[PDB]
Amino acid sequence: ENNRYIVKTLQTDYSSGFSNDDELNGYIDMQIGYGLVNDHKKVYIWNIHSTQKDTPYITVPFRSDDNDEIAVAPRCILTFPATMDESPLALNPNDQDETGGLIIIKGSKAIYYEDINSINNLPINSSGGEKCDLMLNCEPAGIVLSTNMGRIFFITIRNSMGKPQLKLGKLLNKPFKLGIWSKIFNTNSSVVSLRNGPILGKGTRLVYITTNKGIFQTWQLSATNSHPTKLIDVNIYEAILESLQDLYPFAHGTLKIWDSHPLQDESSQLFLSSIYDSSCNETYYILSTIIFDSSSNSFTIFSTYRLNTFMESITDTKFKPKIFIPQMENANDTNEVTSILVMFPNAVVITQVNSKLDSSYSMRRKWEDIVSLRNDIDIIGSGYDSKSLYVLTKQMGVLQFFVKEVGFVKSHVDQAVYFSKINANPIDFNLPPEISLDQESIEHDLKLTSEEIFHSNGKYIPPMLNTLGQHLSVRKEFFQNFLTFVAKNFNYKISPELKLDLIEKFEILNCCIKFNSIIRQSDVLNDIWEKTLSNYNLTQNEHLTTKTVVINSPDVFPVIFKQFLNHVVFVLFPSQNQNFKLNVTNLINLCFYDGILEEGEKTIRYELLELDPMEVDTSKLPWFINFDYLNCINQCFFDFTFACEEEGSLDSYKEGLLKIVKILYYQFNQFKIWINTQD
Amino acid sequence: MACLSRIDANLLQYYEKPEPNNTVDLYVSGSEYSNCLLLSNSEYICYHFSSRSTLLTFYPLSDAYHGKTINIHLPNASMNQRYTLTIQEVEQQLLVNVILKDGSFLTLQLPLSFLFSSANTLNGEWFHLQNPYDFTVRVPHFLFYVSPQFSVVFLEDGGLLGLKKVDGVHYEPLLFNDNSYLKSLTRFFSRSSKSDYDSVISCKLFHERYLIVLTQNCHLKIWDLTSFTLIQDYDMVSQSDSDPSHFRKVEAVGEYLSLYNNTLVTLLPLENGLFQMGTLLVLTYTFQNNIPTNLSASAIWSIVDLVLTRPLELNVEASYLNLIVLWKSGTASKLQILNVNDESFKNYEWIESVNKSLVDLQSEHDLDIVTKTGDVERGFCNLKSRYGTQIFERAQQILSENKIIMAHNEDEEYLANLETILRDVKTAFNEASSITLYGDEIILVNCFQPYNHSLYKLNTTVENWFYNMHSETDGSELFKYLRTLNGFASTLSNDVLRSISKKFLDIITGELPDSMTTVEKFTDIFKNCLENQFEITNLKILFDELNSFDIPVVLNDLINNQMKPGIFWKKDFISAIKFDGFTSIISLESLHQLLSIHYRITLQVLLTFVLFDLDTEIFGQHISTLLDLHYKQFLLLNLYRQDKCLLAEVLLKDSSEFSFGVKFFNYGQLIAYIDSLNSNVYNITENSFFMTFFRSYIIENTSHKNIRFFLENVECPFYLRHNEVQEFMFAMTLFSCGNFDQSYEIFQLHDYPEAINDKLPTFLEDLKSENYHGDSIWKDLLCTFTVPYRHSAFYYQLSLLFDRNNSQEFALKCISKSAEYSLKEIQIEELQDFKEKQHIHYLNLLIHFRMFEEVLDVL
Repeated sequence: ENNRYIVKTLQTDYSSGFSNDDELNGYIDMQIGYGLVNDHKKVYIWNIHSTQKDTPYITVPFRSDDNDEIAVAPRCILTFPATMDESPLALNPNDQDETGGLIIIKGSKAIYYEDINSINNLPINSSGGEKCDLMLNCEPAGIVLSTNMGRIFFITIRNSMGKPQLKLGKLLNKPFKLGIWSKIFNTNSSVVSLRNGPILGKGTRLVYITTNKGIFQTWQLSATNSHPTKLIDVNIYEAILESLQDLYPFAHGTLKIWDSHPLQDESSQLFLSSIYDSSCNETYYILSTIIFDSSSNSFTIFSTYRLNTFMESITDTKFKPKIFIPQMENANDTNEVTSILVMFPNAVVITQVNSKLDSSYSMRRKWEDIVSLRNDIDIIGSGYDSKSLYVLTKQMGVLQFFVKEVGFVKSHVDQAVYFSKINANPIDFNLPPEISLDQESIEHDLKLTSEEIFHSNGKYIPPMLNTLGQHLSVRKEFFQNFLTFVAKNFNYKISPELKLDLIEKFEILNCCIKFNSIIRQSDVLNDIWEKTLSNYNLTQNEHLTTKTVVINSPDVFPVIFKQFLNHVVFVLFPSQNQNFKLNVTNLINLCFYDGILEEGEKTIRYELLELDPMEVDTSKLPWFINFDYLNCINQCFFDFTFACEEEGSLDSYKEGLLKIVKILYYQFNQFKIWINTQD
Repeated sequence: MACLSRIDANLLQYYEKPEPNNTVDLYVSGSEYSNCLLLSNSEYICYHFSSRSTLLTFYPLSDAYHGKTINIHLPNASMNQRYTLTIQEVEQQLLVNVILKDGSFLTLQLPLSFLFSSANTLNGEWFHLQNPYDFTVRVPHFLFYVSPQFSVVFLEDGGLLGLKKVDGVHYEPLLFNDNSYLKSLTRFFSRSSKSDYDSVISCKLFHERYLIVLTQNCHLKIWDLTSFTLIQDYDMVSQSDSDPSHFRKVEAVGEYLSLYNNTLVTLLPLENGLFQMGTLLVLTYTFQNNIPTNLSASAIWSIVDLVLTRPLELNVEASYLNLIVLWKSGTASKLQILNVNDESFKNYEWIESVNKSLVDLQSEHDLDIVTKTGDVERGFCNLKSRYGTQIFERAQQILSENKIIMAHNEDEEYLANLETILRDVKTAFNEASSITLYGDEIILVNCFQPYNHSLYKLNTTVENWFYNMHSETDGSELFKYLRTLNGFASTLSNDVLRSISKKFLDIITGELPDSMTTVEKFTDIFKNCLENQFEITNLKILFDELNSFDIPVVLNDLINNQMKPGIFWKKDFISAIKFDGFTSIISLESLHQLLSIHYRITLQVLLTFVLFDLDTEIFGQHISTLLDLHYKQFLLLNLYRQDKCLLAEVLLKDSSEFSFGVKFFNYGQLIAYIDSLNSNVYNITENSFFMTFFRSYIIENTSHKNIRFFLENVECPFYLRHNEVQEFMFAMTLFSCGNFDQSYEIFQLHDYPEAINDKLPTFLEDLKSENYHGDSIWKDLLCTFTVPYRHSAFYYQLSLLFDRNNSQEFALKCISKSAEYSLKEIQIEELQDFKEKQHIHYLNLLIHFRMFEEVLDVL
């Protein structure tokens, strides 16, 4: 079900730095959004706009070594003096408030840009080779030089006309020596491996760090006095651990080899815990949303643990779990600003949930497995632009995806799956939660869905008379499409004592119905006494009215259909009412012929290996052995052969040659056997 | 809210040299600061003091390009910087008091007749060295001229010291016993650090007696110089909303005090967010409120001046004072104006400055749709003038006119500077340093670099719009009209709107003929260029958005009060002598800011009667005037970028009221002066022509010096009298350049009922006078062919001149005209100058081609 989701296209960017469009990481900061795809000449950083080519438009290259020394997308930044939002209004004046920097991976040489557009004028800065991992901005106009030894050498820029000063900040050899935790990123982005929240969450001039094991420190830097001031170093690895286990059960040897890896910090209000035991090949997750109540950056019990019903199944290419949310300030609802959670391995957009123990529910938009695969999806990096979701998609430019069991198989199969199969194209988010409500095994979720979703093309079009007339044709392609949905995702083959191939045999006995309902001669009056026995009615001109009851059910109704053919009497021997009988012949006699050409193209060994096991069961009139009904197609045999000694040798050759056409589909129970030698 | 905006300046765009006119190292034996001097001659020395502290440029502010430009090189540097630099005139000669660093004091004398006119005439000694008191081991950081009898020096070691002159040249100490050796250590002061004195960082006078220095830790120490004793000690860590537990103490000499009335202001950094305005009265120091400023750029603004002045013509004309709070932070600067509207400094009307250029607002809202700019082989005329020659010739050659230096490429100094100099459009020589009040009240921010200013100007309430439009609430219901018409125009690309603007040129030319209703024209526009280039939601949105504003009354307001001036006129313009760069920028840039805004206003309104057939003959006044205005607009958007050398001069030229420079002292003057030249461009909407006046003269001047954007100011419909006189001067356009087959044709194409009666005012520039054509070449030469003729007296005038500047074929071919197409051929001797002389001149140009006939029965 599509809830509040807005999923279509945004645009496709200016290209000289979107020249490259390989899937990687992208440097996003909550300001108004900036977008990146790294390039190996330059780090072309753009600001996204819907005048799409250059008019408002920032695409500024920033330096990167064209050497074996190089940069990566999170290693070029946009430096804010006082992290805090004022980077707009430099978009054409080119002020100092959105500089940037790169200290080289093995070379450790700064190229420190003194403005956004003035780059000709660079300063060099040092801690020596291998003191690197990625760059972030801090508050003195400084830059975070993160090291993956867990260190951050705090490089205090003088804020006047830029110019860094080399010094060694907090952390020195302290986490160099730790190898008993991992500080080493398997998830990257300067929103992922680190976060400096500008106003996002409890962040606001607070440099954070969370390592791949949950080793969480916080600094604050006082721009005036130029100093890293540590405020915590606590492991949120002890915070979470115990109630990871008290949800999804891990057995003795499952614990023994099991890892939790905090894969994310969203300004220290979110921590993506990867519960994974190395024997399976599925990354399960718990969304440990840690909100602090009262005093912040320390242990709370509003540390709270949302057991996913989302399963990821690993792919070791296109791996990079990342979560970018525009409005992760929320511990209490909104549902008209974007604040939905997104996971992605890089090919999909997984609309997941949050704040469901932060408050009492929050009515968030559907959880579980959710895909997107609409045309050529692959994610360079999600983000947020103008406080709404951004997804920088590879070969479609930017795509917007921003958002502003029992019973779904029993009677909300007729609402909610009615909805997830009557569209699936414009937004495709609706097929996994609904069709894996179907697909997951209970004995009455696979026996009776394959009957009751085949009555949801019994409800196709909400009017029940549009769809029984001239959109009964359009209702015919939606019988067929509906059971396309069945076949690709495994609900057929699990069956009650009633045959499950009733759904198939009725779209043989549809082609008589459809012929009458478009082509109108006087064989539209056939469906009279058919209907007006079964239910007593409106009782009017129509008895093309209330065919939505006759739809999805070839049991007793073919019997009663034939009775108005037997109502065409009074004296018919000198030929006259035989014109009527020609007209009857010409359309529906090809449609009882069909079920040799309509049960050639499909059902050959879905109706010998489940038809003949179901033939064994009969009571007589119940539909089984009847396959176009014993003792009603024999009196229609005798209707055409009795027509031909009520007429000549010409109308009589027509009605006759098309009687002995149709002598084989009162055979076609065991005459599917043709290609083969088999209460 | 906000009215004043930047206009950036480089005065080397009006000329082709990248450098100042002249510079003369006149030896005494530049970027950092520039404050002018108040002089009684109303033309002010713009004293740019460098960072190097030993070069100091003296040149006229207006009269800038001409005059005389002198840099003195001091034999040693000044004792700190510009804080030991005090200039005023004491004898009609500028007395430049300096503490020389090594030990002594200096006094220079510079006349107002060798700075303000060309060449030197000052000679002998004019530099006087004297050591009144030992400054070798006593170090001051601040000189304070109080009187012409007292420029008292404030030591960091010792006390406060009076330094009284006794003849203007030589000084005598009159020591004060005010504190700066009884304090500077006490209990929040430190003499072991450059920080934290009770000695000065900024002193102002209060009434020729009381003397209120602000200190490093912001103490207004109030002294009384008839008794040398303390009056009241204040400390703004408790006269503030600022505690000393988050106070940035000032740790450098700097400006923070300003006055023009009572209003004594002290700003306090605390991470540069809470401004403070206090008040002083004859002491008793009142405190009112702290003003959160609107700032940007992480609040890394640093303050270099603050003055205030009496109320000004804005959108408002009333206030109390305009605190002129001047910020800067690298390549960019901003004048935010904390215009308090009273003694309550919590009430205000903020006035933002755009930090970028006039033409950097047009690449960030787009109006470069009317660029007609060259490349890099016509870059030597057009990129020369779009940046200045100054930026254009250089690319990393400039290393201290924008204060961005280089080191090497393993540094981020080379790369940075390389980028910054070619991004410089006119911005980043405008590194705003100080303010002075030119005339009476002209807010004249003089920046770091000589020959560049930030020109604040009335800009006017109608010269904001488009470029500011979601930050202002100035203008009326008309403001809101044009803002809802950006709900169409701006949603679309403007290059779509460029072609719709093209179809409006075509209405005037007549490819779309004028003899129809403008309903019918506009539906033919609706076939072309606005045919699924509406959005259907932009359609329906513009529709209801029109109807909610009452259309004829909001057009009525617009077209008759803004983009048509009335007659504006000389209201006492005193003028500068000589065409110079600084008065050329007044007459071109503020003008264009009014013209190209009216182009996007005309674009914007004539998009909204494309899409409807509600009558445009009820709008029949308004819509015609907007198209007549469009085509005269369009002339001056194809020549602004091309030349800033040319066009300033031509709107100087058009009245002797504007002479060739204007010195405006207020805004009664300047509202009128820009609304003169607007009315001249828009010749009302025809009160004469200035594709006749402006043009003919400058065709004979500078299309002989070969400007060829005069095919982009040709543009006339050529209906009415155009098809007589504009045919004449578009012929003469290529006669000036010597492309000669066009001259042959489009001269002879129109007939001439012209005789001596005059409707061509043409002045052949001789380069010493006007050879007055159309009258006093007509009454000469067409009268010595004896009775003017309707063809061929003119076609001697073509022919003769055409040989004279070489073109024997096209000449021959217009006298092979005038031989045969003699109108009098009865062979009588008073019309045998019209068939004599024109038959002799015919035969002259046939014997250098050596012919075959044409000497048949004409020999």
